[PDB]
Formats: sequence, C-alpha cells, structure tokens
Amino acid sequence: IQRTPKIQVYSRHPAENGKSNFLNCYVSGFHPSDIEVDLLKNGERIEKVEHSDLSFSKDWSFYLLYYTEFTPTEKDEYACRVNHVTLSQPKIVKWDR
Amino acid sequence: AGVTQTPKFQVLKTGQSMTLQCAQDMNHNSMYWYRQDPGMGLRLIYYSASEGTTDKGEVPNGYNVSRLNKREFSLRLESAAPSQTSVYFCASSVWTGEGSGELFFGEGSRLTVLEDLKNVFPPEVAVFEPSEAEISHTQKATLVCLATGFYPDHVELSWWVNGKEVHSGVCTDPQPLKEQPALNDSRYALSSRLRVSATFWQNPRNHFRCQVQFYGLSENDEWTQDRAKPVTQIVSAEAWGRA
Amino acid sequence: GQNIDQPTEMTATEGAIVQINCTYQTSGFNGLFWYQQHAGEAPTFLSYNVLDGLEEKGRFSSFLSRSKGYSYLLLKELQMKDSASYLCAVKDSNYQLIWGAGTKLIIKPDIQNPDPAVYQLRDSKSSDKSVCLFTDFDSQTNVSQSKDSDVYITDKCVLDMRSMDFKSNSAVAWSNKSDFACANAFNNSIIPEDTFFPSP
Amino acid sequence: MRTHSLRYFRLGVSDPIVPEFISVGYVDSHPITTYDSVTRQKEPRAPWMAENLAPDHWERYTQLLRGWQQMFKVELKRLQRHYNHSGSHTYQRMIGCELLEDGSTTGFLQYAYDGQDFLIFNKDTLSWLAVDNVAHTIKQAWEANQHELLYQKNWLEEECIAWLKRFLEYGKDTLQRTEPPLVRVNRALFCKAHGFYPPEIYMTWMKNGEEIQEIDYGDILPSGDGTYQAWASIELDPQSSNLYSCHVEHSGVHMVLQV
Repeated sequence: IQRTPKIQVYSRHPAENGKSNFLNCYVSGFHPSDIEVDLLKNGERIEKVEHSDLSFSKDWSFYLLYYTEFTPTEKDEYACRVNHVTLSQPKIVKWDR
Repeated sequence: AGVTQTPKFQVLKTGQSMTLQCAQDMNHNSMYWYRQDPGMGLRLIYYSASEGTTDKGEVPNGYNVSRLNKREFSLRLESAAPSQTSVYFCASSVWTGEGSGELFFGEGSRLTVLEDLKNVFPPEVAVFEPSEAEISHTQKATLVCLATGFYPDHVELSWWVNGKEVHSGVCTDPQPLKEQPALNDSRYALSSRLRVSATFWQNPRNHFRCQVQFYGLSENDEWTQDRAKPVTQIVSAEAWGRA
Repeated sequence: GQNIDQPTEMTATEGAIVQINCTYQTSGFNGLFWYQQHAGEAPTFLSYNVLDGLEEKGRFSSFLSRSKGYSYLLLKELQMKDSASYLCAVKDSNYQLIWGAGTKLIIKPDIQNPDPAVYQLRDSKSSDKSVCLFTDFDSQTNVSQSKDSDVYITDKCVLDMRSMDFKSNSAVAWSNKSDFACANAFNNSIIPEDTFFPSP
Repeated sequence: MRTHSLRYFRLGVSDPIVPEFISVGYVDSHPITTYDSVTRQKEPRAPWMAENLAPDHWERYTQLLRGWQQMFKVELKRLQRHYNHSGSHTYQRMIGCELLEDGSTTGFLQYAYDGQDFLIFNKDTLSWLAVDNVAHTIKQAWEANQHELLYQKNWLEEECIAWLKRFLEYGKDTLQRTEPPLVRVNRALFCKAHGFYPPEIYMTWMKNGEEIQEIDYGDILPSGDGTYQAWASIELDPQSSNLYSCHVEHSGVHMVLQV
C-alpha cells in the first residue's frame, strides 16, 4: 500500500509585505521515502532551498520540511512542487494568504 | 566444526611477528579475540561486529586483526613482547547487539614470549612400576609417570595401554610444579598416575606407555647452544606387566 | 560497566550443593551470562538471566536480582566432572561484555573406604629418582608442599577407575637424594594416624 | 516533567535507486543520532548530543549499526522470498519508550513491511503479534528463543527509560523549555496558534456551552525555528447568532478566546 504525500505551504511567521519571513513546505504522510521537492517563485524554481533530513512517523510514513528565506510582495506568487511514485504528474500546491 | 583456531601452542622470541588463525563454520556474523591471564577476567583485544568491519577492544596495543571473510578472523602480533605471553581465545556469536546471544569459543592458543630461547627444554619422562606392597594391600596397581625439567609449560601427557590411549584410571596434575619456585624462569615438573587392577598389571603381555608431547622450537627458530635444539617432539617411557 | 566480582576459589563435597556468587557494578544492564571452563579447555555457555528470578536447567540453576546487582550459579548433586572454572559475564549499556575473574570449583571426592598408605614404587633404570605414592586417603587430608629443596611433591589428584566405580586421592613425591626415603617424604604434611607404611 | 519519549527507527529498502539502510534516533520530536548505509558512521543530529557523548560512543555504535545494517538486509531478503514479491520493497523497525508525567512508563517494539504493520511485540505477554502468515513464520522462530524476548522486555522497561533520562538531561534547555502559543481568531472562524513548544497542543471550538464534532482541525506544523503552529476552524451559522469560543490547552495552561 503506497501513500501519497500531504503537501502544506505556509509562512514561519504571519506574513506581511516587506517584512522578511520563511516560506515553508511540509511534505508528510508519504510512502515509500523517495520524493523530490521544489519551491516555486512565480512558477520558477528557487535554488536557495534548504530541507531537514528525512524523518520517520510511527504510522511508518515519512515527512520533510522544505523552506527558503523570503519576503512576500503582493505581486509574487509562491508554490511547492512535489513528485512521488504515487503521483502521475508533479503536484503543485500554491501558498495561500 | 565450531570455532577452530591455530596454533594450539607457540614459543616466540622477543621482537618476533606472529599470526593466529581463526575460522568458524556456524555462519556467525560476529567474531572476537580475547586474552586470558591469571587472576583476571577475559579481556577483548579486537572484535568484528560483522563481515566488513573491525574495531579495537580493551587491549589493542601490540595487536592488529583482519576479518578476511565471514568465516575467518586472524590476530596478528606486531612485535612479540613478554607481556603478550598469554592464552588467546577466538570466539564468535550469531550477532553482536543481540542481547541474549552467547559466545562460542575456540580451543585457545598458548603463547609464551621469551627474550631468548636458551632456557627452552623438553621434558625428561620416566615411568615407575607399581609397589608390590600396594598390590598385596589393595589388589590394585598404580604406575607413575614423571615429566621433569621442561620449559615452557607446553606439554600434553597421555597414557597408552596396549597401543591405545586410555583415560579411565588416570589422573594428571592440573597444574605443573615449579622445580625452583623462587626463579622466574624455573623449569617445570608434571606428575601423572595410571591405576589398574592387580590382575591387569599381572598379565606379562600388557604394555604401558607414558607419552609427553612437547611444543617447542621449529625449524625456523635459531639455535646457538651446545645442547640439542629443543624442538617440538614426543618423549615417552614404558613398562610391561610383571608376573 | 566498571567491575564484576566472584570468589577466586570454592571447595565443596561430592553429592552436595554449591552456590557461586557474582556481584556486578556496571553502566547499564543487558544480561548476565555464566560460562564453564574446564582446565585447559574452552569456556562454554551455561546460562543467561536478564529478568529477576531463578532459571533451572538440570542440576544447574541461575538466579538474578537486578536491583541488588547479583547472580548465583547453583550446582546440585555435585559430581567430580563439575570441577572447573565458572566465569561470570555482564552485558553493559553498550552491549559490551565485562568478565569476572572466574571461580575455580574444587570437588572433594566422597571416599567410601579410606585406606591411607605411602608406597614406594620400583625404580626406573632410566632415571635417578626414587618415587613415593601417598594414596587412598580421605578427602579431608591436605598435602603440603616440600620443605627440602631437592624433594618434589605434587598436590592431591583424584582418579576414577570406572570399571570398579572406585575413586581415590593420591600425591606423588620424588628425589634423587641419597637421603631420600618414603617414610619421611610426606613429613611436612598432616597425614592420617593410620597411614600404612609398608616395610622397605 | 511533561511526557517524553525515546524512539529509534530503521529503514531498509531492498532495491534502492539512495541508501539501502537508514537509522535515526529521536527524543520527542528531535532527531538526536543518524546513520545510513552511505556514510556508514553514527553521527549526532543535535548539538547537545555531540557535546555530551565522547568519541568512543560514536565509534562503538558505528560498529553496531554496520552489523544491524547487514541483519536488516538479510531479514528483508527473507521477507521478500516468503511474500514472493519482486522489485523494491521496504522494511522498518521502531523501538522506544515513554516517560509519562506521573512517572509511569510505556515500551514498544514494532516491525513493518511496505509501511504496514508486520510484527508487534507485547512485553507484558512476552509474545509477538503477526499480521499475516509470513509474519507468523517469523513469530514462531522469535518466540522459540525465550531469552531474546526477556532481553527485549528488560531493555524496553529499564535501559530505554534510563537512556531517555540521560538524553533529557543532555538537552534540557531544549526539551524541557516552554514557549506558550500566540493565539488569534480570523474570519467561517479560524483559530490560529503559533510560536509554541512543545508541539503537543489541544485546540477546539465551543458553541455556547457545548463542545461543537463539526470542527475542522489543522495539523501541527514545524515553523522551522524550533517552534510549531496550528489551527482549527468551524463554520458560523448565518441565521442564528451563537457564542463561539476557541479553547487552547498547552503545557498545563488553558486559554479561551471568545468572539
């Protein structure tokens, strides 16, 4: 039984334009462990992306945290692109507010 | 076969290299080398948790090892020292980490390291026939064998009756005698007795032999003394039943 | 862990019961092992305890108290073949084995019909020694080392003639001294009053 | 103290594209040690672990994990032969314990195949639960070695707890601190909390005097700075006013936000 990743996108602190923040992408509940994650700025991939090591849940699933330092402007659009064996095409999840 | 290690005995001069061999046919993952010395518990020299890795034990200095494969784990003496005189034991277990798994030990390797081989001596062996007083009093006959003047304590004494090794009615000293206990290089003495019924001793065709295997010098070892080279040899003495 | 303690030596009688103690002070605890080692041989596995209690396995039992940090090996109906060393070993927090120095167990044979005597064995034409056999004495007798430096005396040895179900103690004495006689060989020892000294 | 836990995870992947073996330890939500089949070294994952454990510890456990890696590979071979499965499959192990507020303890040990429960140990009955017959075959072999089961119980109940206490002291500045949550209400009513540690938090909505459930719960998420954030939402009835209040419990402190 393969489990598809849950994808959540959020800022570290409550976001306000001009004030620098951290954009987070939390990918959890997936199985098996192979996964690729990118953060998107206006549809394009960010290079400044750090991530925690692979982590283990007690339901045997795995989780990860991807993040970049960023400063939200009303123009900019952010998203998180995830691919997994359980997905036909890369799944894009946009940051809300 | 279990855990097989070689050699059973070895004399070494100070500064000499040495390799001890060990194999196990039990498909165990973990292997160990220990040394056992008087008045203390086993001390780990090196170990190998599984094939492909080894690590220091409690007393690694002077030694190194090789986990050659899954079965074999050999122990190497870089430059033999008198303090490395000991009995070395190879052991193996199915898996280290597994908490209740016991060790399986090899037969041991007795190493003696000397500054020079000039004190190495094979045993003199003599057999002494039963007291007629014993035979009259108890209807039993005790033969005695003495192995004396040997060094180091690398001997195996056995009795042979009519060409067959016997064990029943035999008692050999668990520890050898120091002929001169005050000296550090004192030579040793070992006694053994074979006791048979009087009627068995009184058959004139019964043959009794006391055999002592001595492990000493090999071909490679240098010898510069006027006396005979004390090489690994068997020394024995005999007696026939009387009537 | 730090250390394991067990007594150096214990002596008990054939047929009786002996309890060998092992106290341990270690950094964590993952089990206590007992091993048996016959003189000149490999130690072999006897028992394992890790939870509190007594575990029986034939004539041998093993006890453990984790809170008191001690174990004992109980041997019932002692036989001569139980003569050996018994090694205590504890697994610490890092699954490393800490070994006790071992307990040497000595069994006194039950001598049914003691008949203490000192015999002279016949000389060997290939040796200058003369040899004396102190034999058939009760196990309560102890053999002392020699006082004279040209006289050699071995400790008591227990032999078993299985074809007669017969056991006996004996010690050997020898010398190449002209002065050496069997009537005097064991004078440094306390031997039974009734020791048979057959005429030379 | 609050409730704390120690758990060690192992992952085996049979035909990896990527390590074939990984082992990571946690205290609560915090990674403390790591090992994989690529590095072949056991390494600290927290500064207060590195600071408090000497090199011989890492050396010793490096050796053990190299062995455990091999044992995992072999067990994975046996499970796939028995399931008659081809391709890449996973094998996992989880061991650990909890130290609860009242001083009572728990202890657990489990195995998984392809992320599903496989074997679950019961330290009270000294037995293994098997989810299918491949697991049943292993159960019978493991249960035939009584000493190993007893070993497992002792380790879970004593050694695991002792390790946990040791690690708790090592990282007390991290593990035993409290950062209370910042809680606000947004508008459909969202109750949002952030900036809190530990991550264990309880958020709920009440309508008048009864616990309303028609509530939508957000997961507890890491903010990336050592603190966490979460939310909970309900839908306001458009035709009849009510008294709605957000309730938050966190580290022995209860909080109410009325609307």
